[PDB]
Amino acid sequence: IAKIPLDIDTSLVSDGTATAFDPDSLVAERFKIDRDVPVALQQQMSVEAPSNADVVTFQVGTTLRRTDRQQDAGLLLALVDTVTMNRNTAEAVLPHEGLTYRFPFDTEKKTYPFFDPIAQKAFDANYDGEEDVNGLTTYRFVQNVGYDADGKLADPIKYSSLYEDDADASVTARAEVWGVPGEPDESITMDRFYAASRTFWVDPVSGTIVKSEEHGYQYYAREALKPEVTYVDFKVTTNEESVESQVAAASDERDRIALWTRSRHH
Repeated sequence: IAKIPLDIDTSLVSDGTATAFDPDSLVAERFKIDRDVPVALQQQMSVEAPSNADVVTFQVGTTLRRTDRQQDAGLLLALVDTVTMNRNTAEAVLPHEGLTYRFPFDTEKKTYPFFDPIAQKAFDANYDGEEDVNGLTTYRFVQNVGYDADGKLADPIKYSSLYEDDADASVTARAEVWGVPGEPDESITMDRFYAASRTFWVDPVSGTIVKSEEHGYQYYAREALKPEVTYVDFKVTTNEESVESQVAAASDERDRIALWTRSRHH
């Protein structure tokens, strides 16, 4: 019965650490990889047209940046995603499928298909137990993309040049520039791959994802299962202020759902 509201406008930040290619070393003598770098992953979500009684469209801008740099520097990743979803089920109507940014109302202790926009497919978000988050009893879900349930790199996504985003899907450079073994001035072509793992903490009543943990791994390799050079390898978790903001938003949605449900009954 409940519907996703049309006034969603959120800005959520997840802090963590990464190993990443320094964008400013692109034309240097060697590709520079910075290790154990502090990062912040920011997600801006707003409602856009088409949105009506049946559907809601969300435009989501995601950026990853170094936090030991001022605002004009340390820019690592920047992605935009747009999805139209059913307001009652949160399922998608690039073509998306399943859940994308929210879980359904009255979320159950079961598996849900959860879209990964880089993999361009839904992967299972498996129920993993209950957990308290700031006084709210949440359901935990775990999703693996390119990793099998045992956490082993198994089917990482190979980037297409059409959807390579900010970095080339295929890169040719000297072994010396890549920093890998090779013959003198050997030329090596590597392809970029992607694998990720995420945990979601969900309010079962509103379906709001109040907290998330995300591990994203992008790397260059000649063979998918033998990574050679990291492009970005990050692990982030929703920060305390953003968790508080989502817990407050979920609580306000629960209060409105409760008011409407009680009015429909006696």
